[PDB]
Amino acid sequence: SNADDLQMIEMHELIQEFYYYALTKTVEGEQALTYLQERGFTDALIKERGIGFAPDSSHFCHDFLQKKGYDIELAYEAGLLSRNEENFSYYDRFRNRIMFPLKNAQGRIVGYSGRTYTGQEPKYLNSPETPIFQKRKLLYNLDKARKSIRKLDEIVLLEGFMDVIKSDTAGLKNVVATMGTQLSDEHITFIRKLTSNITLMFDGDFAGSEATLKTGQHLLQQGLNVFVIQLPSGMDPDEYIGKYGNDAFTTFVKNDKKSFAHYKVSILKDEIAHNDLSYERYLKELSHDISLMKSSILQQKAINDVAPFFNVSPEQLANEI
Ligand SMILES: Nc1nc2c(ncn2[C@@H]2O[C@H](COP(=O)(O)OP(=O)(O)O)[C@@H](OP(=O)(O)OP(=O)(O)O)[C@H]2O)c(=O)[nH]1
Ligand SMILES: [Mn+2]
Ligand SMILES: [Mn+2]
Repeated sequence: SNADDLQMIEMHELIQEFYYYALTKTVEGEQALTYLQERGFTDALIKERGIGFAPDSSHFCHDFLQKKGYDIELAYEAGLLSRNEENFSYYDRFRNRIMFPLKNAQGRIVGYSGRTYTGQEPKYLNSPETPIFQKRKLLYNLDKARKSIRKLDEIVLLEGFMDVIKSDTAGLKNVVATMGTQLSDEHITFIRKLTSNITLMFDGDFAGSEATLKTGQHLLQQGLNVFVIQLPSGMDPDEYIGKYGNDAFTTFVKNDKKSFAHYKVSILKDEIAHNDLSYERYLKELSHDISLMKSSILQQKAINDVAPFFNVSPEQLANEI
């Protein structure tokens, strides 16, 4: 019910204050605080994002919510507590982790991502699916980024929320990320209402490229104008900012922004040049991709940009389309 949903949000917003105190003030939180600071998190940024620490006792969140009079079973349903399937006992889901609040589109805390700082597995532990936290709907940072997304008429999608935090701080405000999932149809529906322009900046490795191709193809199919920023090899935005600084980052992002078709064919370049079967198949694919582009202006430019990869004239490619 809406009443239960509200209680679950309250639980999240109240424990956040306790997590923040645990991280910033307590003895047990000291190592986690040092880890964040060495990773560039200022006290200001920690406070701004409301980042905290879940102690390792396994009953810190439990005892708090109990003391405040919350129903323990509801706290379990809210994804803050785990349940022993033997004695039906409850205990903290989040233990010895740095706690990053996950806010919904209206800016309410509806979940957490808990990162290890001692190399434990999994590296990041998220809230489970709950009535208020749904990964197919939530986009990290969307409530903060909405204003800039609208004014800049563009949304930038990154691979993870940590890259979002760093990018935002560096001056790139119109950024979001899913919580480790593939971009959903629901996400795309939300995004369309804000802008028709989406730029993908995933990590500069194979997995990143593959996800760029898969996500981009889907967005293109859905009628969005898709662009791609290609990071240096083995780098994510956080690593780029750490190495080159903020000004270098915001300049880089504004530099080589390529329409999806152009990015795609550049990836396939060698296979096309060497494998005639792939040449034919990818010429048909790229023709189809270009045909999906709603922007008459960008469509004509992509034809010009893609044609040389097949050693054909722009006119020949236009005819194939
Ligand atoms: N041990 C461990 N590592 C994890 C886990 N989740 C993600 N990683 C690794 O860390 C990178 C993704 O995490 P980030 O989002 O960069 O997190 P970070 O900044 O806090 O390190 C990856 O490098 P990558 O090799 O480039 O990933 P991929 O692109 O090759 O798949 C990925 O394999 C986990 O649960 N356990
Ligand atoms: Mn990666
Ligand atoms: Mn990283």
